[PDB]
Amino acid sequence: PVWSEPLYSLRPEHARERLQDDSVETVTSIEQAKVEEKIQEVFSSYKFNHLVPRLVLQREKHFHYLKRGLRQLTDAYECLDASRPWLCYWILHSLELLDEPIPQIVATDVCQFLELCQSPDGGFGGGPGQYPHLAPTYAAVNALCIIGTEEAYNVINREKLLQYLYSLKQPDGSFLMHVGGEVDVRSAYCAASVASLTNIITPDLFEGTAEWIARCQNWEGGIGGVPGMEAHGGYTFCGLAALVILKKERSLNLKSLLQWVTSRQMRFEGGFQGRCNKLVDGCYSFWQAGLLPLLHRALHAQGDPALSMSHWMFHQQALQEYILMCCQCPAGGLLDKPGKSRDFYHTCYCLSGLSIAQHFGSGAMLHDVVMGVPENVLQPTHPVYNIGPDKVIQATTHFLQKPVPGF
Amino acid sequence: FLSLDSPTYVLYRDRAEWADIDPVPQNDGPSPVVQIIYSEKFRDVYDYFRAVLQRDERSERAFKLTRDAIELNAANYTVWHFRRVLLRSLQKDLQEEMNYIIAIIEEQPKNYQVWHHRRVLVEWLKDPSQELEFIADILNQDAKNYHAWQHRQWVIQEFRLWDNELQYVDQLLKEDVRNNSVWNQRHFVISNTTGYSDRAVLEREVQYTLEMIKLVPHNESAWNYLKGILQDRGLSRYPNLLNQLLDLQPSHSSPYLIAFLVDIYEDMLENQCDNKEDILNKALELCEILAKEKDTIRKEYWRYIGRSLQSKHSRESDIPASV
Ligand SMILES: Cn1cnc(S(=O)(=O)N(CCN(Cc2cncn2C)c2ccc(C#N)cc2)CC2CCN(C(=O)OC(C)(C)C)CC2)c1
Ligand SMILES: CC(C)=CCC/C(C)=C/CC/C(C)=C/COP(=O)(O)OP(=O)(O)O
Ligand SMILES: [Zn+2]
Repeated sequence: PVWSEPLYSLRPEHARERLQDDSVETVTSIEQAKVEEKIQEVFSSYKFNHLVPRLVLQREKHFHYLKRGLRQLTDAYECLDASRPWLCYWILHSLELLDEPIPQIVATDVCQFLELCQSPDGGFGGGPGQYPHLAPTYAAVNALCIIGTEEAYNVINREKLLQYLYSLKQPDGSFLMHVGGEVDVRSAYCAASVASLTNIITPDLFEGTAEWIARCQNWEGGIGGVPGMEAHGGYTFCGLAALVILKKERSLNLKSLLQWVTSRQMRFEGGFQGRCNKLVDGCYSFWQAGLLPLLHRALHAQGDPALSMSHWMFHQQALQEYILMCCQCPAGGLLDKPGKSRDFYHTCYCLSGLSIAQHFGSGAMLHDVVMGVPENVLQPTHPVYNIGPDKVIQATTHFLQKPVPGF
Repeated sequence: FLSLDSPTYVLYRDRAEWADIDPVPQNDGPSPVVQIIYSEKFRDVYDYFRAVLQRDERSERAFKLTRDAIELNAANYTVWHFRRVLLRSLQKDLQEEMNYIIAIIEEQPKNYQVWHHRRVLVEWLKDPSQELEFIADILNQDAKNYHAWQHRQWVIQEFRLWDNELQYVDQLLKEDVRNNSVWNQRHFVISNTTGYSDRAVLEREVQYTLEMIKLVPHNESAWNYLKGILQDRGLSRYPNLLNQLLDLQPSHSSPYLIAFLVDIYEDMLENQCDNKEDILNKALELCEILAKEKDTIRKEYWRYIGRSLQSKHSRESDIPASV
């Protein structure tokens, strides 16, 4: 109909989704109200300017931003001097989602740089000559797999890598992030991710790990950093994704988990919050929403017959609307929320989340939903590794050619 | 000695007492990627850090240098590791180092490395006497800081300091009853002291929750806590619950109260209740109201619940295909 608004966030009913603070004010409600007011202006701007809305993903602007960053960054990034493989990964994955090919001389230069980051005793560090650490180790491996050449694959020293993993393993099932460092759920995921991709998983590498992760699920349904802690989108993604890799999803109560994540989508904003009663943030478009494809695959393997055959169990339309209208910087790059500044982390994860929301798939069934102009459509991403599904398949196959170190 | 922001600060390459050391430039290769254009101050500090690291120089002067390297980038875990080597190897006073870390955390409280350093210090000294008060100060500026609550849980557990925490939780729930971190600490304390099997305790906890829900019907934390503490034994095990919630429909309704109703019916149909069918249709109705009207953001979820309940609790669900 002509009177019908095709954008979900702009419909007049939508106004009913504003915060009800019951006339009791606290720090939590004051802060939530500020964001909602700021988002309402973004939604209303078309009406006040008397223009018809058009949701366009600014491919060109984002490409320039990335293409440059991949080579050189301003001193604003001094606080990331110990996280450079992360920058390689964030940027290469963004380009991959945007379907921008990687000049082969770039590929070679990335390989060589990551070699300098690799420790003599296994794993990668945050930069040349820095000690190894599981987080940059996870990023390094992912970046080389995105590149996906023989050169890239050959960078990784598999014997050492497994030695490294063993030196971090704890008797209770957990891993340290690094020697003399902290334990939390992220480290199990990092370890399971690089070990499965490179085919180095021994019979006892992950003894007790699934059980330790399961102890992190709490009374809320979600997963915390360590046993006892508040449930959070980042740790929950890591916990479930690690279990999927190990084939132990069933150790969790999948039902209370599913109820928890779906509650993390904000009724007004359309995006996701990281934990109950906090603020929406573009990066959770991946950590939170990325859980629904994982749950879908898990419940389906248990024979669940009630599952949809065309949609994930979250509002795909509304998430796309939040990202496209509120999370893009005009000059290129993406962001946390309006009023915040752009950066490569949010560029990576906002786009990753957009892809999730555009692409549904369950074996044989396949269904897309692309809001705004059709050129918005992105390349799809693997929900466990957050690299291209093809790049995953290509890598696993290649490393299955080698024997697990120690035979 | 010479603070990194002092107006009279001087680069290391211009300091006499460092004249013997050759700085060591970063090795980024012949054609760099993600190369950062460091400022002068930064590149100068790190060129000298690489020199002392490389030579494993364990001196007073290297110790002071790590302070500047950390302040330029507190996320540099390699520098933190070297600093801990020098603490032990030079035999540095660890209370003085606690004074140091408490200041760094005050200014950069959302960094992983600074909290881990504090923990190691407490471990070394075996002294938790400053901790609860320090953490309370941080929480007084951001009552939801994840690292802060984690450190608080670790301290209490390792040193068994349980006796005043519930009182602290009650204080923060007063300030902001919407604070999910605090509801989590509440469950953490009770779980590890009395437990929730004590009928008197569970009773107390539910009255209090229902009381807070009445004061602030749309606060989701309270709703999640009530569900959390009843769902393990099973919602249908508590038959007065249902009627008491319906009695809030009139003047205390929300999509949260509706959703809970669905959860109660769901459990009832699993523990084989009376009026099997009357209960089912009540639930399918609510699932529909939520998907179409009261909570449409979750339409895909509520339609899934509706299908699930039908798939396994309808009168035809056990009836063979031939009938
Ligand atoms: C709200 N939030 C979401 N993720 C995190 S995080 O996990 O704490 N950290 C992101 C820190 N974070 C802040 C942030 C992100 N969204 C909102 N905020 C305020 C970042 C991180 C990187 C950039 C960039 N570019 C921009 C912001 C991601 C990194 C930080 C540390 N890290 C890491 O490997 O670095 C070290 C090993 C050096 C610690 C891996 C995970 C916080
Ligand atoms: C593999 C890997 C390294 C994954 C990253 C996992 C991840 C995103 C963890 C989040 C950790 C954290 C302290 C969040 C809270 O920050 P905040 O309080 O500033 O954010 P919030 O208010 O949205 O909770
Ligand atoms: Zn974010």
